[PDB]
Amino acid sequence: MNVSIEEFTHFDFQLVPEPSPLDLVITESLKNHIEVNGVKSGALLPLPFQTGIGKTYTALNFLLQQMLEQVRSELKEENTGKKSKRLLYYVTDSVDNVVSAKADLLKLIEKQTVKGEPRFTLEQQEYLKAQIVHLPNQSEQLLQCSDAVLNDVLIGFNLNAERDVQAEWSAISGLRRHASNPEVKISLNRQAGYFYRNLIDRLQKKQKGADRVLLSGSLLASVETLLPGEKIRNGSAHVAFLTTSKFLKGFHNTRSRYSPLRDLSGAVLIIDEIDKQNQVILSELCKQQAQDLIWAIRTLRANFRDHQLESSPRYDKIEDLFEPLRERLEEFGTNWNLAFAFNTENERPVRLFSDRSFTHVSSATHKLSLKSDFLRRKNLIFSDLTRFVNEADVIYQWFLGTMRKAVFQYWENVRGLLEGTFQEAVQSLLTHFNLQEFESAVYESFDTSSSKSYHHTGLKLVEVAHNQGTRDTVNCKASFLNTSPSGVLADMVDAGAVILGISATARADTVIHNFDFKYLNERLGNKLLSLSREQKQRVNNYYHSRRNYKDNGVVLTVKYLNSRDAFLDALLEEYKPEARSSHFILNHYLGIAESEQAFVRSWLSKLLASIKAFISSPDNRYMLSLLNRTLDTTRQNINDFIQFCCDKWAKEFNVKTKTFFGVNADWMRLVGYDEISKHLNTELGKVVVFSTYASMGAGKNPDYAVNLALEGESLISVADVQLRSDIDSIYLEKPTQLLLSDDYSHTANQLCQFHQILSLQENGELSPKSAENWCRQQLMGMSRERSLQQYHQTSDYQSAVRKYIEQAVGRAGRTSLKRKQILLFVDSGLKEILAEESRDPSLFSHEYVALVNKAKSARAVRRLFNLAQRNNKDGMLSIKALVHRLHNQPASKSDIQEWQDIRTQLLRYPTVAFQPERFNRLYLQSMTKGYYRYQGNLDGDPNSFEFFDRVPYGDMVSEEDCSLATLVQNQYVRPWFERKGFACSWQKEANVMTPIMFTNIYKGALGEQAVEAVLTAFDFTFEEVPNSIYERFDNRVIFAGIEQPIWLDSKSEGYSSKIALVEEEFGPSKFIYVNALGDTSKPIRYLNSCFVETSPQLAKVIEIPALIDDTNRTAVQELIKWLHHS
Amino acid sequence: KISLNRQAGYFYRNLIDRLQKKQKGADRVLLSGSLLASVETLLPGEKIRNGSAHVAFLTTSKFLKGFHNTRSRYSPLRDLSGAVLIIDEIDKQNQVILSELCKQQAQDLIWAIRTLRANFRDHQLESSPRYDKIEDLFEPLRERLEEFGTNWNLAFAFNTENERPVRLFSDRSFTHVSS
Amino acid sequence: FNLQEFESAVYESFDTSSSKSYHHTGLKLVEVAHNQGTRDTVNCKASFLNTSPSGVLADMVDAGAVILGISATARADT
DNA sequence: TTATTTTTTTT
DNA sequence: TTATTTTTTTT
Repeated sequence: MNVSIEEFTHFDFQLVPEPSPLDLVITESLKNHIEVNGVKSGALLPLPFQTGIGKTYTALNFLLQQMLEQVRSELKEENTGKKSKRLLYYVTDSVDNVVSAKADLLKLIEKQTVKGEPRFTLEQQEYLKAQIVHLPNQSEQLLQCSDAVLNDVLIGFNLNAERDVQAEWSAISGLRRHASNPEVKISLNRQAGYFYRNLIDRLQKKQKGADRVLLSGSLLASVETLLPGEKIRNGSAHVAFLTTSKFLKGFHNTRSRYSPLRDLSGAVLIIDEIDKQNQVILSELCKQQAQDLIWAIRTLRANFRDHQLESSPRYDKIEDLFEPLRERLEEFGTNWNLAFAFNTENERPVRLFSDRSFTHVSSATHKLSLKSDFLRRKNLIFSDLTRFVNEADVIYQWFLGTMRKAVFQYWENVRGLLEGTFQEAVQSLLTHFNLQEFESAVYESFDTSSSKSYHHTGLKLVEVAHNQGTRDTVNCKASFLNTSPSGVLADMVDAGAVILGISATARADTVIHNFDFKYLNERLGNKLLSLSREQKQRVNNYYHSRRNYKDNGVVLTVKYLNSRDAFLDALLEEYKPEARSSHFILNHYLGIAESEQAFVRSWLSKLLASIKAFISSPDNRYMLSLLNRTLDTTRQNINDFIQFCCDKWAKEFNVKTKTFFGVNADWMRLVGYDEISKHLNTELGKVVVFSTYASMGAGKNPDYAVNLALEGESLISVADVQLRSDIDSIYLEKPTQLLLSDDYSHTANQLCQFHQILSLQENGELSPKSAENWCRQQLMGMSRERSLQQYHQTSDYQSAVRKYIEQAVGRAGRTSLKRKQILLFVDSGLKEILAEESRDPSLFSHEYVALVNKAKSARAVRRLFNLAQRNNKDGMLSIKALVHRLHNQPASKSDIQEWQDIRTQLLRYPTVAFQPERFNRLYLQSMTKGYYRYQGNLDGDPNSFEFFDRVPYGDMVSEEDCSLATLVQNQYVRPWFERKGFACSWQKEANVMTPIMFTNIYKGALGEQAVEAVLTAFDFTFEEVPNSIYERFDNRVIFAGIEQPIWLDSKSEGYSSKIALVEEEFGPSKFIYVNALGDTSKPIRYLNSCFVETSPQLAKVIEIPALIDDTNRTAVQELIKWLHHS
Repeated sequence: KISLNRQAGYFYRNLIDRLQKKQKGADRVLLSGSLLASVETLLPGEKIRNGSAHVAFLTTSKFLKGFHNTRSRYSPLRDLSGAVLIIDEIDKQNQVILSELCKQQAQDLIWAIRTLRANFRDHQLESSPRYDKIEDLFEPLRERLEEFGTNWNLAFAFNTENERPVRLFSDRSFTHVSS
Repeated sequence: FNLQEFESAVYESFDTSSSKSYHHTGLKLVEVAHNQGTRDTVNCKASFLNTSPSGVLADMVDAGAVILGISATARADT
């Protein structure tokens, strides 16, 4: 039925079910959020609920409350008209869970009862179910649509008429009937996808124009079944279930591909298994295709010489946007001789990598130069460029940006006469400029100091390789990340989304396998919500109520298994008593090369020892083995030997054993997930399952139906709440390949690798030195095992390993019926890693706590030291670039202002209690408040600096080493500072300014402020040094209306060269060199240009040793006179 | 069958692409014995190219499009010297050849000339003895493009001033017609 | 020359008084129409026949082929 | 030295 | 006025 909202007119929105503790926790925290800025404000709420406490039930119940609240609102806001819908999403990585969760929500709508009566009437239940929509990938979306619906759509849009549609749809309409063959399914899926693209292309093509069919009734219902997004666009539906990858790619409606990230204002957005989404988003970012810069710039240069836009009022204003760009291209092409193609002079690849600050690296060891050989009309790359690449860039991006500005400019112009103008704008502009090749990149451009952080500046990777089929021309295929998955998540919050991250490990302290919650905490501030200690305690109590292991007498046994070589040798030679030796058997019968045999032994002995202990246990029947690797037919020899050992212990212990080799995910989906449960329901023998961590993260509730006739002796209810039971013994092989890697292409894999390296550097997990070596060796083709070397030395590796162990034993813990005794066999390598666990254990699973407590029964400092070097390195290379750009005569306004801003910040806030957002890495965090020690060469290598403890003797940055407290005692400077608000004394805070800032900027600026302070009261008037000589000197000065130019530098032939440079463009001038603080008794010196002493009438230059001892009023007076002698 | 046919065609293209790619370069597998027989069953043109077979049965449309061997798409029209060539139902082939000729795709001349004009201003070939003589072939063309672009103001795009199509037709002599 | 767009046309160029006849001079047809999604720019999409099927057949003979045209109406006067 | 199995969507 | 059903191969 087309049920109207009026069915809820008598519904009592106050009649909520009794809330479980988790619902209270969620409601409380969102209430707190609303208080702290929260109305019309985003949030992010990581929820580390353990699996089996009722995570999904809680989240779906929450989502249901949001639906009821929306309906309640719409019954009353009709006084305000129909507002924009408040969309609700549920996203997760895996399709199997999106569909499962949707079905659970519908089931909940069916059977939710309050005071023992069903909460919703049938028209109500149809109403709510109408609001929910589900958005699969295109191909499956097509295959869901019945033939009648799709034929109705084809008729309604008259697309029934044209041949290609009919042939294609006929073929697809056929294959459905024999899709029972999976092979048919594969072909059908691919073909259906292409059809869905073409079809929806034609629908929305007609819909944009006047050819649009007015949708209503049966045709509307047919389309809304074909295009579920149409229900959202027209407001029929407002709850959407979709995977993360669909969510990132957006989904079609009848007009255009609506993309949810662009429109999050007020959206509520439940993300299940939130930490897994870091990888999924990353896998989306790394798919970005490279653009050949050589081709791009030469094309732009060529086409922007003559090509003109028409002058008509249709787009009068646009062409002026391009004059700067056009001029830049001519300058650029003349500089680099873009007429000539490019070549190297060839077996090694040439690659460049850079984040966009301080971590620049190149493959070739020496400097890469690029010189035009006019005798060969070709630009050659030598080894003795990076500047050329950086400029071929920025011009390219500027082109895309100017394209954006011009397109919505054209939108303004035609609005003077709705998205339908977008495509005609882009094509009109590219056609006039004849730049039609770029149309793909132009479209993708729309979709793809200050707080500095990697997570929103990303990285840049450039590869130079010969074009296909040539030996004389190379391209520059630049690849980019503008952001990192944590940057995307923070942007989603800043656009106002409310995100709930339900995941048992949502706050794992890793930055590879989770978002960077240090960054998110910093950027979001108090929008990153968190569970108060009260709430965590309450959730812990509830968890104990649901899974009270202790009071019902469940015993958790943990043993750590070493390699036991003699044990393996005995069993192996029993498997082959006729053979020579055990290692012979590994080589001969098992196929293990002796290069691998030591490793395979250390592995297999632990596995077999765990198995034997399982078989000996009386009560246990269900052991799950989690290996890194799949024991399948490609390791069938090992399977046979393991089967032999199982048989031996089966006979010896007089218990039957069933072995499931090869339990990988496709086996689970296609063949045999259930009969492990069946075998538990029907037989007395024990079951051993061999599987992997990967094949269980994506996998069902690994449980079985209790057959009390077989197992009722060993099972207990552990809950105080169909009888089901779960895994009773687990073997946990140490997780191995923990670095992420992308299979999409070699380019995307490289982006994944560099993202991981830079993210580890971002946290201070790696010092900048280690991060550069790792980045470099990635350019030079690091082997995957040496990348794993580099990663294993971090502590982030420890946290990622503990994440997998915590998730593994959580997944096995769902049911509330347990054995008396649970056996946990852990690889001995995990003993130390688990021993290091130190987080608050209040939300852990009971199994994990057992693992930790058994292991223990036998780094912020490091992090802080590395971040000190990173902040110092970033300050030092950024100041070098900035100062060089000031000498890049003339200085831009922005550089000038940023220089004064840095100086003002350092003067006002030499220390701060919290690292400020806007100047986050002028400062470094000290282990000692107010001052710290460092050692390093400020002209030297930034990677070599060492700090607080590791340099007990070295330089010190402190209030005392800048003589500030001496300085402010002067009766002239102190009013000046206190008017300016500069800190006359350093607050003893943790965050202190970095050494490069201290030596280069702060002392210099402090001296300049002091000299201006004293001299101003003697009528010296100071003005900003003109932009044609900026910071070549400190201040241009006017005393008492004396007309000749005056110049200050504050603390000989080169300095004479600056002097001559000044007097070339302001004529004869007076130069004053003064140290603000020092010994005022020393003599004033009157100097020539070459700093040689001469008469005051000849002295263009004066050197003053000290103004402050006490004011050196004397030196002021002879300075006044020395000007008088002009 | 319909889906299988289309899919098999695309696979055959990609596959033979990779075979003859390797065969052109030093990566070429030396064909002999069972591998040769297997390829010659996959690529029947290989029997002709290496002289195993010399009688070919094929439709006119295949004959016009040529057929692959292990190295390149041999096209029979280019190599007819001494070929004997039985055509059955010869008069029907007029239509079939015509249907092949009419498939020729149009080239946008405005885009083509503006692209040529733009790129042939500065762009130079390298002077090395690898291809010493070539660049002199282009000086007349380059000069013509500059003359042409100046004559017709190719900087400016083109427009009419719109409901009727504008079409021109000409054989290349005396039967010129315009819409 | 940075003319990489033309690579398709360059490849197809290899494959595709005096005695005057249509059959080997062919025809030329040019259509001028607005580019997709614009109202201010037109293209000139030229189409060509260099020859006619009788011209192709005569070229095949001139390259030395020996052709047997078995057909019950091989010399229909059309 | 370290030692694998994995998802999703679109062209 | 004239008044339909058709093949083949490749991208």
